[PDB]
Amino acid sequence: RFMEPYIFGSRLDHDIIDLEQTATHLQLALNFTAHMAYRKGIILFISRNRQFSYLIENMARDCGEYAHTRYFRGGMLTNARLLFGPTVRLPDLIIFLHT
Amino acid sequence: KNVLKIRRRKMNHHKYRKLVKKT
Amino acid sequence: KNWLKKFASHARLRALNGLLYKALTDLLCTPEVSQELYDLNVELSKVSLTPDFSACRAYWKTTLSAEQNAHMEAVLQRSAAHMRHLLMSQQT
Amino acid sequence: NEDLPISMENPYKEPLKKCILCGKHVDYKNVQLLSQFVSPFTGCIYGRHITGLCGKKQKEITKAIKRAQIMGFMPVTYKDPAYLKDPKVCNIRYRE
Amino acid sequence: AKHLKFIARTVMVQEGNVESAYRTLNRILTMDGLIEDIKHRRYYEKPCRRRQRESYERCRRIYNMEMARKINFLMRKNRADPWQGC
Amino acid sequence: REVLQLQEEVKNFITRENLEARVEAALDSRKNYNWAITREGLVVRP
Amino acid sequence: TKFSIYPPIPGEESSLRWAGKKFEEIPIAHIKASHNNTQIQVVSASNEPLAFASCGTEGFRNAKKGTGIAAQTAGIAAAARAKQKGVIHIRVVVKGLGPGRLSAMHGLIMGGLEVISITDNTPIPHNGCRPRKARKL
Amino acid sequence: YHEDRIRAKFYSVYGSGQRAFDLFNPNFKSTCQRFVEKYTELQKLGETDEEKLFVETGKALLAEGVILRR
Amino acid sequence: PRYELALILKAMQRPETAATLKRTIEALMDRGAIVRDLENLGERALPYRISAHSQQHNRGGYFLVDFYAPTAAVESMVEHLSRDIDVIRGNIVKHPLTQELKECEGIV
RNA sequence: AAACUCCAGUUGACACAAAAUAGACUACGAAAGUGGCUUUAACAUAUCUGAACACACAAUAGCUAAGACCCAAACUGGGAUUAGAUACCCCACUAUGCUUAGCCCUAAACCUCAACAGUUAAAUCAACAAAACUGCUCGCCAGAACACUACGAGCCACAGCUUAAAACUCAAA
Ligand code: FES
Ligand SMILES: [K+]
Ligand SMILES: [Mg+2]
Ligand SMILES: [Mg+2]
Ligand SMILES: [Mg+2]
Ligand SMILES: [Mg+2]
Ligand SMILES: [Mg+2]
Ligand SMILES: [Mg+2]
Ligand SMILES: [Mg+2]
Ligand SMILES: [Mg+2]
Ligand SMILES: [Mg+2]
Repeated sequence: RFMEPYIFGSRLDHDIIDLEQTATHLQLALNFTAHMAYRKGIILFISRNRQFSYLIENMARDCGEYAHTRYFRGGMLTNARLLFGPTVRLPDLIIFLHT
Repeated sequence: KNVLKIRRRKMNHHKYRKLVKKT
Repeated sequence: KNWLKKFASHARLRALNGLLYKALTDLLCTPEVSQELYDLNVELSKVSLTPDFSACRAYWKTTLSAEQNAHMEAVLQRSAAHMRHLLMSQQT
Repeated sequence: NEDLPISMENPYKEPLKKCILCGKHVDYKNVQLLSQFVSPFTGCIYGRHITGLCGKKQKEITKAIKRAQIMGFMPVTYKDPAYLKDPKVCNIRYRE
Repeated sequence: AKHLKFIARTVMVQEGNVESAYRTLNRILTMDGLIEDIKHRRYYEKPCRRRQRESYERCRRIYNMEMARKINFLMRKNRADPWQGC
Repeated sequence: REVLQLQEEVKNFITRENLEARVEAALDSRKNYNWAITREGLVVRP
Repeated sequence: TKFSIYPPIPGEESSLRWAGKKFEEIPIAHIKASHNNTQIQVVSASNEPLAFASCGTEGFRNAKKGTGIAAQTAGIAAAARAKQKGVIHIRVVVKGLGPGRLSAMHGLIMGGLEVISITDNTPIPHNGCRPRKARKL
Repeated sequence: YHEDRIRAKFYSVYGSGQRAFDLFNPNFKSTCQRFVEKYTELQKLGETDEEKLFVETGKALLAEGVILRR
Repeated sequence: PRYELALILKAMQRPETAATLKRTIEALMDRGAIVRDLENLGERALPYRISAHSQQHNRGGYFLVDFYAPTAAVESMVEHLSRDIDVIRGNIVKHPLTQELKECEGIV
């Protein structure tokens, strides 16, 4: 339901995403990502689509950022201190290619 | 549901029908 | 009664054993349960009810081949519930 | 903008499926037709899952069969042997 | 009683295969519901029990067909893993 | 239209005068109401 | 010619013959398979009783009557008493779902008679008489 | 869209074109699409009779040399 | 209204059959009926043996009488058909043609 | 084991009983109910709500009269079992289930959802059942038990039905 305002219409029972809204949303998201990278924030890409795990890991390694395409264990973010150490720094921005 | 209430209704009714038969 | 929800979620003993044996043999005489079971020609040796009436054990005669025995076991285990339903539906 | 979509009923909507007897009159005197929906060996009326008929025509066939049977036009306990070689329209096989 | 004989529920034997004819007749009588009708008519089934049983069988069939449809629909994904390792 | 159709149809009705001839002709005629249906939805006339 | 399971119609002429006789001239073996006893009666096409045998007439008593062996013995006896009257081919008419339904025909075959057709005529009311109550065992 | 109606009738009369669709090409032109374009050009250069437009469009496409089996 | 009488008559020779048909149509007209047409479906074996008037019948002649009669006539005609000894079985139904052939859009 | 042997099998004739299959349909009726065939009548209201008592109805069981009687069967006998069986199993047979003319007016008579109109927005929302609510109206409810009771009143009902308390008792239910 919450995706309805972003849908241009249905073409033979297939939803079509309004690309005019996608352009503005992508502009805002890319501006935010660029500003965060300028401030040397830790950027973590996340995606459980196994068809693109290799590509996303390669991209994250290429841009000097971090990736998590594997099984997400309980408490990686909400219990990070116990799972990594008391002085671990969490990501400043998380990018979901697949939500 | 209250099965005790229905069983209490049954016992009360059965006891009553015994009294009317006797008297 | 919202069957969708439910599905998703001793001398007496000897007489009952005899009655159940006869009923199960009659059930296996036909494809009433299934055609696959009927083609197997399963024969029963006896029926034993547990002393507390918690289970009914039907002893079926085995053949010499092992693959046929395994197939018979699979079909019988898959058909047991349907035979129980038929037995109660016929008011045996 | 002329390229915007317009309100319209689905032009690709396929015609709704029809039963084999749709648009045809079922009469109690047509024993040949009524015999196509009964068992050859017992004369029992086939259900809609076998005949493939719609509810309305299933009811029509049932009523016509009962009327013909009681008025002395159709046998009850078997299908008339004269109609055993008619086209088979029921989805049932006895491997016979 | 008032019908012609040797037409209803009758099977001819082929090449002396009497057992095959009997098994075919059994299949026919079971498919047409005659066997279960005879077995159910031995004792009287109360109308309420009959209605409960009919509803139970109808819902059982519907649920079983739906579950079979779901399993068949989701069986397509059961192939060799194309992204093994990742 | 219905009244005119009925008027022209009445000309062929059985009366007390033509009862003999019509009965004889019917006895020398045969009407068949039987016809079968195919899986394609077609009528097969005998 | 494709074999037809459907019995020949007396009206429509057919070429099927058994020892020179037509289908409607063959003797009929009537089997009644009750729950505790089995009866076999062979009759002619004109309903002339030729042979009769039951599990009780062959010495079996009480529950021994309602077994396959007793029905087989009754079938053998009926087949013998019918062969002593010139019967070879028979049409079987079975009535009931008792334990001797198939054993009686097995006995008839083992006694020398040849079965050309099997008919079921078990009484199936279209809801007539009310059956007895279910047992509370 | 308006042309969808025409497409439907085409797909109902001449059926699906034996030629295969190439969706990778951003400017692919199917037989139905060419029929649609010719139909619209005829409508803008003539009268509005749906059957006549269809038949004359078929004549024009056959004249150009495109096979169309009904 | 419009009615169809399905008549199963005894298997007789042509003169007796003609006399029976004339008698039936005459009774129809006496009860106020307007007979439209008489169809002969043929002489055929009955689907089952029928016992009527202390006689057993295995074969019979099938006839159809279409007519227009008042509602009160039908009952009377039935009683008459019960007394005729040459009639194995007579049944009056509302004419099938009067029943309207409602049109269907298909399986929803 | 009793029972029958005026028994049993085929064939033929033959209901004031019940209505396989269709029905895997979900329809009609205010509800109760209604599933063999034909025919005749026939299914109220162009605002809504409106009664323990008014006017009409109301499964099964039951009571009066007559009739029908295949099958089933409270009860009653016989056979068997059991420590005993005044039950379960087998046989037989009644009241009753059926028709006609009157009564009786009760059900887990339940979709355990009062009737009409409206909404899908809010934190949806004790729990479960069956997504959550709004407007308006009638009926009903104010701890448990005493109590589907006592008394009074009404009733074709007389061991009956409707309405329906109080005293004593308890901290629960
Ligand atoms: S689908 Fe139209 S009458 Fe059956
Ligand atoms: K209920
Ligand atoms: Mg009102
Ligand atoms: Mg009041
Ligand atoms: Mg009443
Ligand atoms: Mg009564
Ligand atoms: Mg109810
Ligand atoms: Mg109200
Ligand atoms: Mg009220
Ligand atoms: Mg209180
Ligand atoms: Mg009282």
